Amino acid sequence: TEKLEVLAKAYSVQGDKWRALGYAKAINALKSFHKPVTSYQEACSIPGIGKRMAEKIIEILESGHLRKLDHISESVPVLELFSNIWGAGTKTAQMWYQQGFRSLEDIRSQASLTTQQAIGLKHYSDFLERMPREEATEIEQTVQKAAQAFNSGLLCVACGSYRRGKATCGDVDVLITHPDGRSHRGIFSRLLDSLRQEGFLTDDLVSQEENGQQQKYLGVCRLPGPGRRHRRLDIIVVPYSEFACALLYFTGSAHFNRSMRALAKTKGMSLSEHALSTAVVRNTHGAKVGPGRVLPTPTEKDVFRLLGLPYREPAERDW
DNA sequence: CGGCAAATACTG
DNA sequence: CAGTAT
DNA sequence: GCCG
Ligand SMILES: Cc1cn([C@H]2CC[C@@H](COP(=O)(O)OP(=O)(O)OP(=O)(O)O)O2)c(=O)[nH]c1=O
Ligand SMILES: [Mg+2]
Ligand code: NA
Repeated sequence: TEKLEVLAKAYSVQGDKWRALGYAKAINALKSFHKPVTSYQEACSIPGIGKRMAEKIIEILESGHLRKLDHISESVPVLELFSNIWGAGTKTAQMWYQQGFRSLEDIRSQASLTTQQAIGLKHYSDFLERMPREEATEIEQTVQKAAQAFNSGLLCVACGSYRRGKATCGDVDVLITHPDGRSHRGIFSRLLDSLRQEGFLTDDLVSQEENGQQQKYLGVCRLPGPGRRHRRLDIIVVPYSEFACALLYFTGSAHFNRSMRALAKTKGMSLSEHALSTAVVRNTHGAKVGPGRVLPTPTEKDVFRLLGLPYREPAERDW
């Protein structure tokens, strides 16, 4: 478990996403075994664990150490360091490494940075910190108030880890919509200008403001007063007809979403933040070829029901 | 062999 | 489009 | 990596 995690992270930072999820699944299994793995045959009996993983287990439980962990490239720690810069992923980290960069100082002084990456670097430490749930509330209220200021009808909901009831939040995810099914259009320009006027927003990461069909705003904010840190803010404005699917998507968790969408896929359906669809056509590779039909989903419960699944409260989706 | 814990939104 | 993000 |  504690040993299988080091490998999982290494593969993740190296770009082997599926192997990484493979390890993550095994680790999760071991963390829920009525008893500690005492034998190879026992390890193989657990779903999500096979000979390969079992062997490594039978080694850690015996040899006390896993030879694998002692052979992990020395580049990993650096790749992880670089990958934690907002806007930089595995490809950029590997490129910087190949170019001989080994520290953030190297990046600051020698690396070519995108506009997003420079913001990520400037707030490096802050972006790795999680904020108290209470601060998330304060941030949501700052956005809601600015929104209801020019349209008291607007509906604002804090989603993500906040809605799932977590004690701390990585960022604050605010969903904005309007019950009148029309007053949501082009409200990003007004809201962002307002939030900027009060100095709440400090940096923009993703915001297609030239597009009137802008769907999301990814940025950075900071509440007033001393002792405040820069916090990440994710805002999406959606049409009321998509409210249920958008809320479901934005609430997550990410793992929960992928599992739910995977289920829908096994039923010839498809689920996005826009809608739940049926009669979806896919090829042998599993890729979509036909769009299908959009199903009516007034509430999140409707989505679960149409999928033949028992409704799950947000805190029940913390996967 | 090859899909799996998906499906979609910006950036340049 | 490739890369990164939710 | 797992598994059909
Ligand atoms: C990353 C990701 C996220 N989602 C959904 C479901 C979650 C919300 C918000 O994402 P966030 O990373 O803030 O997650 P959050 O749960 O809020 O956790 P933090 O507290 O912010 O870290 O978006 C998704 O469908 N696919 C993804 O790959
Ligand atoms: Mg969040
Ligand atoms: Na990153």
